[PDB]
Amino acid sequence: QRIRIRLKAFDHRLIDQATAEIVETAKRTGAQVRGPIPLPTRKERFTVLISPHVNKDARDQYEIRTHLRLVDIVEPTEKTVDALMRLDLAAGVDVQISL
Amino acid sequence: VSMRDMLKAGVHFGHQTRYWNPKMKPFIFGARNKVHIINLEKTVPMFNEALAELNKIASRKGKILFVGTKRAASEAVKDAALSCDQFFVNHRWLGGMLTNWKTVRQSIKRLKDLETQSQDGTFDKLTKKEALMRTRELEKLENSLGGIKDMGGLPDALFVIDADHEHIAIKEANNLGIPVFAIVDTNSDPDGVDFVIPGNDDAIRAVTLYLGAVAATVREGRSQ
Amino acid sequence: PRRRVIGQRKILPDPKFGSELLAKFVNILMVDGKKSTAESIVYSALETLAQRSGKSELEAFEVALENVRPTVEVKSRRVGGSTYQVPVEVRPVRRNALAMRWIVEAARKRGDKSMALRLANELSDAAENKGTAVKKREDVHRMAEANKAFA
Amino acid sequence: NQYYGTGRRKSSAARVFIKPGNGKIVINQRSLEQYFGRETARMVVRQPLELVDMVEKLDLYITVKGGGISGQAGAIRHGITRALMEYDESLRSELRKAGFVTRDARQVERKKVGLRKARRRPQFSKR
Amino acid sequence: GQKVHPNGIRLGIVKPWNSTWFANTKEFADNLDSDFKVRQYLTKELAKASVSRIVIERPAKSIRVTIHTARPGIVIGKKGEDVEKLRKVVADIAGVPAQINIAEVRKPELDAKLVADSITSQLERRVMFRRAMKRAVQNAMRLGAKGIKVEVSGRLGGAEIARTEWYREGRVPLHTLRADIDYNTSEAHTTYGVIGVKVWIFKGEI
RNA sequence: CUGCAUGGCUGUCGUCAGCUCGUGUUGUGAAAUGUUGGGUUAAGUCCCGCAACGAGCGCAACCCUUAUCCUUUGUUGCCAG
Repeated sequence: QRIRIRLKAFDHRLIDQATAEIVETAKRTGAQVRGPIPLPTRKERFTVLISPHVNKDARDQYEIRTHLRLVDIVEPTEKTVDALMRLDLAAGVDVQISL
Repeated sequence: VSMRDMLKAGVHFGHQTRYWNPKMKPFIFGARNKVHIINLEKTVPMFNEALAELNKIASRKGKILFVGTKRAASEAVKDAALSCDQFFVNHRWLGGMLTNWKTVRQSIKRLKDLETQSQDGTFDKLTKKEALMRTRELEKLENSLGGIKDMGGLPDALFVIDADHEHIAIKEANNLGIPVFAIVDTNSDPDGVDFVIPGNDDAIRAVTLYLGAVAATVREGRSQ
Repeated sequence: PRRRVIGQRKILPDPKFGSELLAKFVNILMVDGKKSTAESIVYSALETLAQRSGKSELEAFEVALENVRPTVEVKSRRVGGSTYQVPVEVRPVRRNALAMRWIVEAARKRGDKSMALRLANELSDAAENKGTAVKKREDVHRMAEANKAFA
Repeated sequence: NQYYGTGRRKSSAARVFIKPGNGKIVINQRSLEQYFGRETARMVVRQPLELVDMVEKLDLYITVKGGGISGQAGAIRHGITRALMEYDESLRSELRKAGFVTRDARQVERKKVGLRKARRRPQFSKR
Repeated sequence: GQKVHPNGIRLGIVKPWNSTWFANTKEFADNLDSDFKVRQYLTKELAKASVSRIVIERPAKSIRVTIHTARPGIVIGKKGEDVEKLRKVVADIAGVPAQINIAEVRKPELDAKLVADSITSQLERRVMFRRAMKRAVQNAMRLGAKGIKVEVSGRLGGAEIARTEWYREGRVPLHTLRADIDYNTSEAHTTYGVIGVKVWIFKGEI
């Protein structure tokens, strides 16, 4: 069928590096690959009072951006499956596979 | 340089009668058209004598500071100055370049840090304002201190275009015992000048002649 | 406006008649950014005024505006501890704006059933130079002619 | 081949496909009249066909999402002109002067801490 | 006025995060507390090992601590011993299995945290604050800092009225987001209370 | 309990245009000049002028986002033929 990998991480330059790794590996190991597609970034936000007591208008405004990548692999050639499946990827990337 | 050679450039032209400084009576041929005419009989031997002492100074590895900040001649003084491996001041003279050199020296360090960093250190990653804002500073320092940036110490002589315009620089020299060679036009005060060269100090054709001559004799004095 | 002088935004013209002037009018009558509902009231008032009062819709508008237009006014001023009243000759562009503005304000301060009927009857009154809006011009002049000495 | 122009305004974005023949207009599968209940806004989509002349000269087939009434009508205005320029580009000078080429960049301004809105400030009591 | 935290403002720009793992909302809090408990544990046991910085990341079901230290042999101890005993209790605290990495702090006098701690420890020894600061500055510059300042606050020398004082050589553009500004903190618990130390070091731009 | 013993954090004048240093020079000296002036800038911003010449912090720039476009990638987004 197909194997699709969802990649999410807080850092972009680092996420598409992990993406790049996977795609290339696939492309070299003679898999056919749809993607990588940029799936919309879900940015949480936080607003917190900046003073320990009172001064309600004094605040910090933080956000955590969560980046999303879809890697779609058309042919699951076993060499490809082994190629991918012991890649060494950035620790701070969460990798999901659909089967 | 030759009497014939000088006359063509208009070295002999001076300011009006109304603007003269009396001290310069000896070096004026006379006047025509309400304008003072300088004596080229007096100019050349005095000028040649200026070149000789410059030639001597240059031959003991002497450092020569060309000074001329007139807007019209600012570039000519630079090329003249660089053509002989020496140093210049071609825009507004900062008071205390010599007498307060220790402090002005710091600005030189600043200059080098800036062009070095902007090239080898390169940055080009900036904030977008610093590109111009740091260039702004560097741009300014360059005109002010581009010519003495590598002077290292106090100069051994000053060559000056217009003694009145550059009275500040000639006064600092005087205090530091540095000899002053200067083009001293009919309106100016020749007292500050050890070797007085009396001739036009404006006209680019006249200016380039002395300067062209000056830079050439440095190389002869250098070539040994 | 201490230092920065400016131009002025040059609003689009009235959609129906292509008049910048009526665009200055609908906007002045507009409330809570209800443009859609503002021009509806201006037209129906013009339509009420036009239909049953000799037509010439743009001209009818001017006949009324001609009457509430003020030639001079006073500008308050505080000199040597004194609040003097200096009568200033006012410029044409604003002349229209005051004229339009007083017509609109007098319309809402009226007894009739809707703003359109009110607006219509204000224009009519102004057209005959009577009513509140005209009276607003006259107070401006009485107040101006009084301090004529300090111009 | 279709001649195309993208237009957008506020949070709206209108795609605009030009073809010759008629005074037809179909926004989101619907008619111009049907889509916009406001007749003024109807005029703005017509405008790019004023200086540039269509009567029964070309078909514009369009669609749009985002923003509201005037956003969608502004955005379509914008996209047509781009599709007109696509067809010639000589036309522009007219369109420039019209004010129709420009992408109106005025977005709603964000709501800021300590303020009631983007600029409205909490009422200030002296005492 | 109040200044923005110069490490914080530069995160993503020219300064790295010190925690760099990913986690969903479910366990983000738990991870963040676990981080706190390990940093605390290590920071005490290695108090005299000149630990300037602890990086934590969490690959799969793991955690690996990097201890940036100006005294690696101390932290490591004879043939891996001390590393190992740290590992076994980090893994306890962390829940998941654990690995420890050790990165040399080559020039600690350029490390704002070890500068700040060094002054901190010196106030507790009873050194004079002007000396300690001035040794820090001088040191930092002769080693090629573009600039440095160190501040000291509260009850200097046991003074009844609390004071704030700083020294500054060279260049410290805090408004330049490009500027490698290494900023950190330390508190001196003294017989007459707490003396805070702030330190900034400018190391060039981009 | 003491914010009148403190650290850390915060309000505030106020994103107001300020705050300073080296060398030079002036004054017996505290200090001054630089940074007293004419214009102009959001701005000690810039330019002329200038016994000052230069420099550092703050201004601006480098950072996020928004307005046009180009390349890459098309699923869960898209539908011109």
